[PDB]
Amino acid sequence: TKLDDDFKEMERKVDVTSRAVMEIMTKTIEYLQPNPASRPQAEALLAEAMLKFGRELGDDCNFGPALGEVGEAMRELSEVKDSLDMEVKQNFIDPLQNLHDKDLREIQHHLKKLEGRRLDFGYKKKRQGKIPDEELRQALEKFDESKEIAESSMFNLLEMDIEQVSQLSALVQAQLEYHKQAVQILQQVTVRLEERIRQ
Amino acid sequence: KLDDDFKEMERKVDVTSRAVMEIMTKTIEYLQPNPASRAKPQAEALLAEAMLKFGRELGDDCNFGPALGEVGEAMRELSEVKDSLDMEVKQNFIDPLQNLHDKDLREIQHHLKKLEGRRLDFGYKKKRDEELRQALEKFDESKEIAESSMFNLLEMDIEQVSQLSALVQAQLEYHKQAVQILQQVTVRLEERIRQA
Repeated sequence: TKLDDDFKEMERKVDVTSRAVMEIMTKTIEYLQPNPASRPQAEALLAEAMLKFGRELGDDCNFGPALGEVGEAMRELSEVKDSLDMEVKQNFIDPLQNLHDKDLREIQHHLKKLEGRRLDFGYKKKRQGKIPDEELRQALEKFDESKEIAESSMFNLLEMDIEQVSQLSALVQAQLEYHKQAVQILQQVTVRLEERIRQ
Repeated sequence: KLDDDFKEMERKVDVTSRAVMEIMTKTIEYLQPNPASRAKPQAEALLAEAMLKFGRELGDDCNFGPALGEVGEAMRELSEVKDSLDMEVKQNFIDPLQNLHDKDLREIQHHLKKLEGRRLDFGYKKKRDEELRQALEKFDESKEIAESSMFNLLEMDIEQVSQLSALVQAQLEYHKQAVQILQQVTVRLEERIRQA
């Protein structure tokens, strides 16, 4: 008793969608935080070093003060990197985890029940004429009820896929905003170093 | 005995030395925060490739599949400008600072060690006079070699500022290129969302 080719195609797209969703989530996290114990920013740890050594050196000449300026720039960068991790967790990671825990999970449960009903009907078909026809009819329409529940769940997830595009757009918007802010921070510290070099 | 100014220069050289090392190490760890990658595939490129793979495997042209290709290629683009940053920072910031450590700062520790040698030479002859003063003249000579070394490093300060400047320039170029990459793919995703 073999499910149609259209049902198997939807089921395959649904399996790809689910695997994409988990691997993309994992890889976005590993991109945000390549350090496995982090999954303070690295830029903060650098900021602090530059700042402490700037202070230890004093305001006498030019290097100590430059370290204060660059140290502060790095601290700012870390503030905006911290906002990136938060906005990506909330708007990209969490929506995909929920997708996995709710919609993709219900589908898998639907496929499990369908697999059971399918085997039931398989069995009753072999008992054909030796069992009541009502008993065969029941296995048949129970199998059909399941097939329809599964197929409408898979179909809806596939037709609502523009929501996954909204999630991708959320990841990108957050990175865009982070990078734009980093440009402003660094443009400003650039001016202060160039001035300092020129005097 | 040493001028309070010689001792102050020595102090500042110590700090500069310790700053140079700590900051190199923290800059590297900021380019590559994963210790296992820090042996020598950036993280953006592994994301890019996952998105590209799943885009093509999905085999569905409604929305998600095409968008994965679009963002996949954006992520690979960011990967490339990140390569450039890592290379630029190593070349214009990390190497200049390792060179300052290996050459100038080493040279000053060598001079300061010779100077102590001279002190011990004199500090032993003090237990027993044209000689007890030929040694104090040798110390004095070593003092001025040491202090002209320290002086030159500290006075030429603006080179270190110039090195910080190269770290910033590399970061700024990187972030500017990341902005434009991300702007182009923002347009592709909005047109897609606009149809739906």
